[PDB]
Amino acid sequence: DILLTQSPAILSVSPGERVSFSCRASQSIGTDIHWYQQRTNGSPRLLIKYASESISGIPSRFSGSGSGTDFTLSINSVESEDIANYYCQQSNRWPFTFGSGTKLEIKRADAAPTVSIFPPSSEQLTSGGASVVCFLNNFYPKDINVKWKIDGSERQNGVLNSWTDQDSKDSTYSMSSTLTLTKDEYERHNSYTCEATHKTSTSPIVKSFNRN
Amino acid sequence: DILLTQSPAILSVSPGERVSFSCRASQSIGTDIHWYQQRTNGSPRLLIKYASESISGIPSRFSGSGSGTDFTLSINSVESEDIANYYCQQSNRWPFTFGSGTKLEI
Amino acid sequence: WRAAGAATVLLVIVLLAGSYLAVLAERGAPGAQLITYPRALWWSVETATTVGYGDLYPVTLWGRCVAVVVMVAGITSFGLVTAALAT
Amino acid sequence: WRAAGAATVLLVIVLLAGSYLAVLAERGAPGAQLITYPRALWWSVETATTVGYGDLYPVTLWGRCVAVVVMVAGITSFGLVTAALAT
Amino acid sequence: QVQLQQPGAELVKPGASVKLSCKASGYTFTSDWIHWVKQRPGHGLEWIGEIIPSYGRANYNEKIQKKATLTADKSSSTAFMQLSSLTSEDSAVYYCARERGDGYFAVWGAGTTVTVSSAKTTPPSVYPLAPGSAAQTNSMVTLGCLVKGYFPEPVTVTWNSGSLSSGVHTFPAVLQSDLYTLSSSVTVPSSSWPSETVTCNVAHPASSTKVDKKIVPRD
Amino acid sequence: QVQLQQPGAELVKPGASVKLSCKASGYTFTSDWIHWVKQRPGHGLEWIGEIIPSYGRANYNEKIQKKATLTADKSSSTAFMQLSSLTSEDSAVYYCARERGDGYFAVWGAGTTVTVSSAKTTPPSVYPLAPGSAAQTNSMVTLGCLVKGYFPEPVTVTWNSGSLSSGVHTFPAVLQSDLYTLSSSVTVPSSSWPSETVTCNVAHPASSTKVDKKIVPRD
Repeated sequence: DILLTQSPAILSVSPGERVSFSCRASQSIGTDIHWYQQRTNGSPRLLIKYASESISGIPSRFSGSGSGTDFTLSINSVESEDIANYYCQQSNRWPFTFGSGTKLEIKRADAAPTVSIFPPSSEQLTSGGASVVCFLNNFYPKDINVKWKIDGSERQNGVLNSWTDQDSKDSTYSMSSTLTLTKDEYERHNSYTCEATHKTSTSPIVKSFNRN
Repeated sequence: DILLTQSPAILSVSPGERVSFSCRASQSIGTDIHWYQQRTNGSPRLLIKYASESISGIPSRFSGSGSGTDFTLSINSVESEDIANYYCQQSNRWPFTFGSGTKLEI
Repeated sequence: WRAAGAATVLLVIVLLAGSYLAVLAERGAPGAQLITYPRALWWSVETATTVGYGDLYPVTLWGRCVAVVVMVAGITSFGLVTAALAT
Repeated sequence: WRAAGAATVLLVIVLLAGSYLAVLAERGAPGAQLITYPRALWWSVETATTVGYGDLYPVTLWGRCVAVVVMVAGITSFGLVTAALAT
Repeated sequence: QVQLQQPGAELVKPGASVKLSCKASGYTFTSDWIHWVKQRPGHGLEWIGEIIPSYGRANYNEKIQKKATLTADKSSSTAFMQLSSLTSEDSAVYYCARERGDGYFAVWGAGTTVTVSSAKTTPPSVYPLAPGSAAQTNSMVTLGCLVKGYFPEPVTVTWNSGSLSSGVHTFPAVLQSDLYTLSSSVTVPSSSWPSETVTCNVAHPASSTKVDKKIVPRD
Repeated sequence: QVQLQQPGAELVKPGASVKLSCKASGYTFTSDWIHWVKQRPGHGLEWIGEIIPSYGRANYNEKIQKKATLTADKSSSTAFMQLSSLTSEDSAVYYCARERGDGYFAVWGAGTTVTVSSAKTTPPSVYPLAPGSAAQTNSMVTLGCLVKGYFPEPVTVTWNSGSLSSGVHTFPAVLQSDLYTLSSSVTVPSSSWPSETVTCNVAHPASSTKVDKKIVPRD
C-alpha cells in the first residue's frame, strides 16, 4: 500500500507569509493526490484535488503543485482562519491512504491574557457544590501559569486546568482554571483569587472576589 | 533474484497481544507473497497466500496485508501455540525465494 | 448503419458497462489501479481498440473477465464497422 | 458455426496449450514472470487478442516461440470469427 | 443542505457492538461510494472501508483488524457500519464520506463519537458565569457557562442559538471520576449586556438533551 | 491422508551419493510441480529445485553449487532427488513440497534428515526414568526415558503410542564421542500412575528400529 509522508508535522509561520506543506509518496502516483483541511473539532474539508485543481468555495490563497512522488500544498499570505491540520490522500492505487497530517501554527505578536474570575452560581450551590472559574483569554505565546489563593494562601487541591488549541480567529491561546470545592468548604473561606503569570509582564495579573 | 528481508529476526510479545511480522522485497512483487509457520522440529505450514488470502484450517487470528515491496503477517492476540519461526516466500519472479525467517517469542 | 450504427450502439454500452464492472471488480485487490470510473473508461477504449498501452490494466480474476468481454465485443464492434466505414 | 464455433474450438485449445508450454518454457529463466498457469492464461488472452499490456510477456526462446504460435493461431481465430460474428 | 447526516454519539460497553448510520441526500449516482474513516483523539485519519450502494459490495482496509461490516439501504439512502466486540481502542470519531467514484471525498459527515466504556450516561449540569459585583468592566465584558458532570463526550455549546459566534471559546473537557467538565467563554461589548440577552445552548447527544441557560448579572 | 511421504533419515559417507524419495498421494494434476527445500539446523529454508512430473523437466537454484539431480516416476507417483559427492556441508533436512502450478507450497513432506559422516549407524539404548523411593509426589508426577548412544539423528519419541501428548518435553540431543543422547519428559496426574500404564516409544529411522519401554515404579 502507498505510504504518504508529511514532514514536518508542525509548521510555524508569521502572518501574511507564504507557507508550503509537503507530501511524499512511497512510489509514483502521478497527480492522484488530494488535500484536506481539518480545523479543531471540525470535519475534514476538501481544498485541492488531483494535486493542483481548485475547488469552488476555497480561497484563491490555496494552491497545489507536484506530480510523481513529491507534492506541495501552498497558502499565499497565511491568516488566522488557516490554523488547522492538513492531510494529503492518494487515490492512484487501492486502498486509498492518508498522510499523517501537518499542523499550521502562526507566530503572532505577544499578547497579555485577559483574566476573568467567576463566583459559583446560586443554582450550583443549591446542589451542595461550588466551582470557582477563572478564564485566561486570548494570550500569546501559549506558555502561561495560573495560581490560586484562598484568603491569601496558595491553594492547589481541587484545581483542574484546560488549554485550547491555537485560535483560528486571532492566533491566540486561552486557558481555563477551575477550583471545585464543596458548598461547606466554600462557605468557610472569604476571598478567592486567581493569578496569571505570563511572558508579557514581570508582575502577575490578579482577579479576586469575596464570598460576601 | 528477489531478496526477501525479514527484520527483526526475533519478536517478543506478551500473551494476548497483537503482533506483526515484516517482509520487504528488494523489488515490487505485487501480492505474490506467501507465509509459512514452522514449529520446533516440524515441517513448514502454509498460513496465508497471495499476501492476504485465508487458508482453510488456519485460525482467524492470522491475517496478512501489503502489496508491492512491503508485507505484513499479523496475529491478533498471540497464544503459546503461535510460538514458532515464520517465513515469507515470493512467487512473482523465477526463482522462488524465501525470507530468512522471524521467531516469535512470548 | 443497420450494421454500422448498429455496432456502435452495442460498443458504447460495453465500454460503459465495462468501465463499471471494472472499477467494481478491481477495487479491493491491493495495488489495482483500475479503481475509478473516469480512467476506467479510458482503459476500456484502449482495450477495445487493442492498443493497450499498459498505463492501466486489470489485476483480478473477474476484472480480467470483464476485460475479456470488452476486448471481444470490441474487436468485433470495430470489425463490422470496418467492412462498413470502408465499403 | 462450422467456421465460427469452429475457430473457438481451436482457439480455447491454443490458449490452454499456450499457457502450459508458457509456464513450462519460462520457469528456469531468472526474472521471467510468466511462471504460473493462472496468469499465464491471462497473458495468452492478452497476446491472442493482440492487446498485450506488457504486465506479463515471454523472455525465453521457446517461450517466445509458443508466444508466436499463440499470436498467429489467435490473430486468425479472431479473424474467421470476425467475418462471422459480423456477417 | 447537509449531504451526509450522522448521529452525534454512541456509548458502547466493552465487548458489545453498535451500528452507526449515515443518511445521504443531494444527488445520488450509481457510481457513488460511501467511505468510513476513523480518527482517534489527537491522531490522524484512518480509512476503514467503502461500499457501493448501487451494487452492495464492500471492501475493507487489510492493514487493520476488521471491526466493521458495511451495508446500505437504497430506499432510505442510508449506509450503515456495524462495529462489533469493541474495546477502548475502538473509541474514536467515525466519519462517513461520499466519493463520486473519482477518487476524492467530495463531502464528509459531521462524525459520530463512539465511546467504549462501562460507565453510565449522564446529562451535564449547566451553570452561569457572570462577573462578580466588584469586577470592573472595560469596553467589553466576558461571560460564560460551566458544563460539568456529563458522560460520555461530546457536548456542543453555542451562544444565542448560534447567532453569536465571534468572541467565543469553548475549552476542551477534562475527565475526572468518570465525568467530564468544560466551560465556554463569550465576550460582547459591555454596553450590550444585559440589555441584549446572552444565552448558551448546551446539547448532549448521548443523552438526547439540550438545555439553555440565560446569563444575567448577579443579584 | 499424508500427501507426501519421505523416509526419515539417510546416513552418507563423505564423497558418496544418495537418492532421496518422495511418494505423493491425493489429487494429481498435469500442472503439479514437486519442489525440494534444504534446511540446515538452526537455519532457514533454501530452495534447491523443482520438477514437473507430467513433462519431466527440472530447474535448479543457480545461486548454489549443484548437488542435486531431480527425476520423477509417473507410474509410482514418486519424485526423486539424487544428491552426489556429499560433504558435511550437505548435512541437513531435505523437504519435498507440492505446488499446484500457482506459486505456493500447498503441502510439505515430513523431511529427510541427511547426515554426511564416516561414523557407523547405531541404534539407541532406551532406559526408564522413574522417581526414587524418597521422592515426594504432588498432584502430578514426572517420568521419562533416557535415549543414548545412537547415531545418526534423529529419533522420534512418543508416549503411549502417541495417545499421550500433553505434558511431554523431548530435549535436543547432545553429541559426544560420535553418539547422541537425549531424554524425554512426561507428566501425568500422580493418581493415574502406575494404575494407568505409561510407555515411551522410541523410533530410530536410520537403523529401522522402534522399541518400547514401559515405565514402572522402582522395586
